Amino acid sequence: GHMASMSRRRVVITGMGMLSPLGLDVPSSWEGILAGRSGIAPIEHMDLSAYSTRFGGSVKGFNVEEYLSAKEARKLDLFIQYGLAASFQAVRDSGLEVTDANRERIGVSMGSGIGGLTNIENNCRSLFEQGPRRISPFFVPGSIINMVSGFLSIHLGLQGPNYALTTAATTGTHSIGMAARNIAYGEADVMVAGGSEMAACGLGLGGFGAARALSTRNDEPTRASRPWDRDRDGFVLSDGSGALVLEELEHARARGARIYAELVGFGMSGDAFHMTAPPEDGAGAARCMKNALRDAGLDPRQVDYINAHGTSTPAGDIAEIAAVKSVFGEHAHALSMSSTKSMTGHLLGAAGAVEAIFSVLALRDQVAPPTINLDNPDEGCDLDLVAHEAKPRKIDVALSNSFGFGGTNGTLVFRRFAD
Amino acid sequence: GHMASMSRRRVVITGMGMLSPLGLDVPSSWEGILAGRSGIAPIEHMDLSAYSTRFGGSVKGFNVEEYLSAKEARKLDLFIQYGLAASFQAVRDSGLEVTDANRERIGVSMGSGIGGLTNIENNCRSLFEQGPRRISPFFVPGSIINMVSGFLSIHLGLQGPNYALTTAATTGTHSIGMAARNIAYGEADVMVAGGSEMAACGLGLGGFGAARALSTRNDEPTRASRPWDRDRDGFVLSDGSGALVLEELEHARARGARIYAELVGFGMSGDAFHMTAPPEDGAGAARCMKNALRDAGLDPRQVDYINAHGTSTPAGDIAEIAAVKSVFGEHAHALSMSSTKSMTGHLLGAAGAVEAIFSVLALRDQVAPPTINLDNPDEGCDLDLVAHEAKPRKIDVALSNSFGFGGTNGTLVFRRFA
Amino acid sequence: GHMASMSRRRVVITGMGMLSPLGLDVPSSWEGILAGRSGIAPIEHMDLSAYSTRFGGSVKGFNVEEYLSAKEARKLDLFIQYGLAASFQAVRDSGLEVTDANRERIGVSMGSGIGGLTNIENNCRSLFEQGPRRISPFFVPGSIINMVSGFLSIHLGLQGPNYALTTAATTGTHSIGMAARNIAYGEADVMVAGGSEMAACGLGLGGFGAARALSTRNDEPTRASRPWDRDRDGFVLSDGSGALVLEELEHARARGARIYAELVGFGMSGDAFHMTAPPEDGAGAARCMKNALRDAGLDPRQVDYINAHGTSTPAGDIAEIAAVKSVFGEHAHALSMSSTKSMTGHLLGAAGAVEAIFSVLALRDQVAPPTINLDNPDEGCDLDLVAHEAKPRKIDVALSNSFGFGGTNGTLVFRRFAD
Amino acid sequence: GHMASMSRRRVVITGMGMLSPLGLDVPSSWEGILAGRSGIAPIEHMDLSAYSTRFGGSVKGFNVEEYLSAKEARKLDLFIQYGLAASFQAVRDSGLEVTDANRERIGVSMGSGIGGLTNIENNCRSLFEQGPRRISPFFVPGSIINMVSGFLSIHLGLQGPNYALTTAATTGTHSIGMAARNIAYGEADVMVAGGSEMAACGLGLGGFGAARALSTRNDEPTRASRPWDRDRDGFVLSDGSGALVLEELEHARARGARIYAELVGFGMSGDAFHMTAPPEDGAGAARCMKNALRDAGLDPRQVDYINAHGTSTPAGDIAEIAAVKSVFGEHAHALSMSSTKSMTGHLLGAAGAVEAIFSVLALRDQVAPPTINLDNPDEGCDLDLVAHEAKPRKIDVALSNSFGFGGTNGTLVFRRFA
Repeated sequence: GHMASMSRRRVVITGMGMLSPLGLDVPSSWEGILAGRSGIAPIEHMDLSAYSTRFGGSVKGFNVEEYLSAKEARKLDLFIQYGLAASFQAVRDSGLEVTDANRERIGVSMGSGIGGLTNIENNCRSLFEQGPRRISPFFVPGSIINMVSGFLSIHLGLQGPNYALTTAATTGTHSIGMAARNIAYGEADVMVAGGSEMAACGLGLGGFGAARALSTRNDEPTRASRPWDRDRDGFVLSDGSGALVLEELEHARARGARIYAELVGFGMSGDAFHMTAPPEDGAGAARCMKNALRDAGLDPRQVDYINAHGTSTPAGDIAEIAAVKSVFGEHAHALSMSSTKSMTGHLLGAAGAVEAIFSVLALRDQVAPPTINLDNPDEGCDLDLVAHEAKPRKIDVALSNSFGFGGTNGTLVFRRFAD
Repeated sequence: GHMASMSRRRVVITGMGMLSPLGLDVPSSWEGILAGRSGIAPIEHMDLSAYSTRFGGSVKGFNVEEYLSAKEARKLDLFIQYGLAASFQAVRDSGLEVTDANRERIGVSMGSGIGGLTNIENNCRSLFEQGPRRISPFFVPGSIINMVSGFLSIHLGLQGPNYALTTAATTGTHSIGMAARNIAYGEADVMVAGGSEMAACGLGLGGFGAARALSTRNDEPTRASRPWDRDRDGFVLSDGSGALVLEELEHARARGARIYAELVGFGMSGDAFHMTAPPEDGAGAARCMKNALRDAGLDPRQVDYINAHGTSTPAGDIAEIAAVKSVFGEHAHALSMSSTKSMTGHLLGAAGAVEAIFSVLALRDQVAPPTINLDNPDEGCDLDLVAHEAKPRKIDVALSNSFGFGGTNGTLVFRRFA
Repeated sequence: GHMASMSRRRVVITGMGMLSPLGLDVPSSWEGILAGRSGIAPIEHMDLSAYSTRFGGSVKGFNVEEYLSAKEARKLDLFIQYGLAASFQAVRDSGLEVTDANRERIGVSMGSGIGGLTNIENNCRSLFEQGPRRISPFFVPGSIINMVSGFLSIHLGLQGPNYALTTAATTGTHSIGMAARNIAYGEADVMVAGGSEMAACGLGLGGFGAARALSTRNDEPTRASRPWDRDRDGFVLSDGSGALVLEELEHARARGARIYAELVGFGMSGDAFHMTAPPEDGAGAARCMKNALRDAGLDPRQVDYINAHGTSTPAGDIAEIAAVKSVFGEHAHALSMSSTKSMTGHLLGAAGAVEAIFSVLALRDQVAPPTINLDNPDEGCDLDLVAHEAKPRKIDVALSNSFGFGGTNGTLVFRRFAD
Repeated sequence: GHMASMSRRRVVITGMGMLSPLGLDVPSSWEGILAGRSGIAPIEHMDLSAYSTRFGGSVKGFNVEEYLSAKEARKLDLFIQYGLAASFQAVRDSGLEVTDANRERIGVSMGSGIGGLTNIENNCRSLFEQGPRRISPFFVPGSIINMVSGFLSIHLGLQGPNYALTTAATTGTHSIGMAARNIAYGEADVMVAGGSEMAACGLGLGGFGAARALSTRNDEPTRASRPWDRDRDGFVLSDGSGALVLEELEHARARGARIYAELVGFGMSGDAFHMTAPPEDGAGAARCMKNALRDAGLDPRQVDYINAHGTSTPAGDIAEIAAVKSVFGEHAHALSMSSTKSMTGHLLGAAGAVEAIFSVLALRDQVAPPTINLDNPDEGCDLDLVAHEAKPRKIDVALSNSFGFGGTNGTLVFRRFA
């Protein structure tokens, strides 16, 4: 397809790392996904008695000192600490040895939807109570979104392309796709790519609550996230990070890397419709998926698994069903599609990264993760949405969808790598 | 070069738009740049007695009603209003007509370094004084960084690739280079690319002041920004936006577009050194410029003009001189390099977009804009830095450099088009 | 020793701040100390063409607006501006959050040797030329010595014990030692203590010049301050400030404070000998150091480093050698003693504060700062005086000595804190 | 109380010395205090037509040759001569014999608020009219505040702790309390402690005048100082000194010393409010008195006499009434409180030492000295302020308050010795 036509340089995944509401690493998170475990709970880290939503997907038991000194960590917003944890895990998982001979060829693209909201909140309190002199000196470099890419490159000595995306739900999906573009173009041999988020502060839960975006099912938080279910009432805000080591194929082979999967395509579109609520036909999402398949040189009939956007929103969920039916026709009923957000909630800038990882693991393990809480599928939601329980099945090709605020769409295509 | 080797699809600039401390459009800004005028003044829009820095580069007399309904505008942070203004100007300037036939082929990549800080500060006040149910419903959609790309795409019906960079000083440079990559790769025929910033709130001036990053020359704000001058004492915080319509060459030719210049190379690197100060030898900046020249298929001797990063910081300015000397050797004495931030201050996420525009206009007008305030060049700062006054000269190739917090580097290469 | 016998409440250092001739903060000053850099230069801030000494240790590039508004600062003598800058730095460095629950427990003891000499000079000029009605209304509250403690308590809301010492060279050493007494006694949990000076006006340089107290080595000001060198010819007048946050140990531990060191003893004596020239045997200084060691429960053999008084005076320097030989016997040859005044000059009321800080940093970094310019040690000056270059070495215990006009002696004892 | 809990070592007063506007020693001053005599008069010792205040509390007929050679004296500012006179009087009164056996155990803590202002003004004149080489060689050593402690230690051979406080009105109170701390802690057995002031020069009367801090009642100087009177218009500047020999009790007992009273508590606080005016509720003063009572192990109902700060200022006087009412509740109407500054004026750095002496003599003689000039008590000034005339009464416990510029507070607690 277009990717292979534009460069002979193929892109594979050789390392993964994650923090999620289900685990402090990939295997612990994935065990929870396959078991249909919810990571959603009442928030403990702050008092939400005055808030309309008092629950979400928190990282439980994170220890930044597994990754950084206490002193290094005090300077850094949680979204940075999370993105470094995922990145360091991914690089360790890859087995790559960074040297003087390769450091220029290794870059970073780690993004965030909202970035350092907690630090911004803490410094505004200092500003209003005591004045600008009590703002932290580390406020800017500890809070701006590109500092995951910055600090990761400083800690590991990575001198390749260095940047950060910020596209809401699509952040992690653009980051990975544009990192694959760098490698195939020849600007890098390796990229650490993905995203991180920690928006569970007063401003984040309050801001999404004021926009009426969030589920308010406080009495049963594990049932709140119910993509395609007729009783859904908005998304669950979740925290964490995902990172993937992307690598040119011959570079991976020459060092005896373990290859999880190949990244064979990347599609994008804009809805040009509305800030939050996509068109009911999912026309934009449909263009994005077709662009991704043409990029990969795949026919729709070759797709086995879709890791949906599936945020548990009235407008969003049904648009995605329509887009899949448009792109896949009869094959819509043969593929499996699931929303892992049923278990993790919506990790916003990290969603696309953690979901790329789940898509790769679906290929490794030949199993479609479930959509939990899909008790009463809404009108039209009659596909195999892997309701309730994991489904073992053949998976050669897995898509990951992200349809983010502003109508910004991205789709990744992963495929088994034979070796 | 590498870009030509990877795709036959050339990328040209067909439209430009801007808000800057020097003007409310490109021509008014550029007239200011060539006259050596300062856009820096004491900040009027808030009170700053408790701050060590009370001046910056403001956008003066912005009228959002030239671009949006007063309705639409009320919901949006100034960085979004600024981004939209530059974007709309660039699309108007391009002469491009969006139709059902091409809308899937036109995308947007508008970034910001810090985004909707004013809105975040105002909503934090509501939260602390009155609780979370008094936060504005418009807070998230009117504040998050990708809403410039989102709102532009909705208003103009653009259905191509849609995303947003956030790379501090490098934002506008990455936004433009990665948009050019999209077009050359084939996933768009047109992109609107650039950045915007309005970080002059208490958190912004306060935050950069707490880091001791800003000039504190309150008595003489127009002399504060003095890149490579021995008495520089940090950067000047500025507001604005820049946007460029990038276009595949056959698509531009087919509609009889006016072509300002060609985008021939884009280079990136990471210092992997320090969170804010570059290495003294500018090794990262040097790698980044070499990568961009190699992308463009240019020998260093083919470069005429460099629009510097040149933020007026002690460590940053001298590293860029070291990097240019490293890359260019004896040719470092033949090219002209200037920092327009001497006049504009540092527009952070918009710096790379307004300076790309300044680079393209240097090619159009065959003139190197000045580095004003360069009274006493520091030790080793002995290049043609176009001190004080614009220099008419031959300019076939113009570079634009951005060396951002975290050591993130980007360079663009523009060339005269035929 | 006596301190531990009189109270179970231990005193630790959790924050430090400084203005000196070597830097506008602690790390910049300390980098200069360890490099053997001189901060002494011809004075620029006034015309000294008619003066016998034209050089000193000035604060270079101070920006009061990093700490106060222009309008607030205009009312305050430079010695006050300097003391507030050091105090605000120390409190920020401590990370302590001042609240309604603790403000009564936080006090201030910031002193000065001479206080508001510049403001007094400017107001005398107004008085003699225009009469008493042109004296500034802020002249008293902007000039009297206790107004560093006053303004610091008003700005930060500190309601604990509030006072000011004035003991010439010993000012900063008494301020810190008596602040530690307050905390151990139970009168405070926290004290901001130290001192500040800006005596470089016509009256200060002229007054010390008339007393023949100052070096007149105008042709080579960086060589003027040469403690224990046979060619010394009096002290160098220097400006600046030092402040330390002293804190009860369990109070520091309970808030997760970073602890630099423990303040384990404080000694005092009077020479009862002479206004300026101590006895040749240093009998007073020797009693003061022994008092400090007995206060700390230390034997002389446990002392590793002494930050000397060492002002570069004929009588003073040799008295301190004698006192160290008397107190330490054979161990006098194993410890290291240095005068940082070789680099900073004599900061008078701030000396004891900046030198306490250097003693604490010698413990943090395990390095003895040099005595620069010690080219030809005088008769008897045969100890390890760390001549020329910093000396990395084991330092568990550091003393700071101040032997001030009137024969007023103080010694602080700092020791590593294990955590 | 806290002091007894922290050390078994009790502190007693065995000697007292004074210069005041009422006399050249303690019993002449005290005779004046008990007769309600004013020490305030037009200043003779300079000319004051250009000043809004031309009167104060001077020391009358001081003969330094009773204490020093005319040689020794010529080198010393009057504040030093005054501090030494009070110190020598206190040591004589104490009966203490300094020997080789005890000299290391006897220290000094004599403070001043402003120090050698007369000398600084005279040397400033030399500097301005004739240049820096006409400044006196005696200027620094005869002017800096710690030279009272320095010269006393040299003259009497005292080798104990040696220091000097400078806390405006609180100077003498801090000097005495912190000297008591030294003794109870064990770092001395004897301290000479107090303060001295001679600020009646052009800079002092001029400086306090420019701040509008002084009474301007030039027609009736003896009526100027009127604490808590509705027609008060600022303080009266006075000169002098006070010193007390503080002594550990077993040390006093062992030499058969005469013990005047015991020092049983010392309290401190900061207002953290304003540079010169206290909060109207006297919250800082209240905290300071409570701390002192808690240090002494006394219930408020055990207090019989308060020697007030009571400087005759609008904000200060009423804050102290509010603080006493807060601390003492219904007992505020049973105790007697007076301001001896009604007679002495404000001795600034010496106020705390002379008033400590007055508190001790109130215990000795069982009499509350008067607040003279208290003709028309202000709104809410309805306590027993001992208006007009001394009041014989039972006094077991006497407080002395000092509430100084910068909001620095100190209270001493004295008790009859049993």
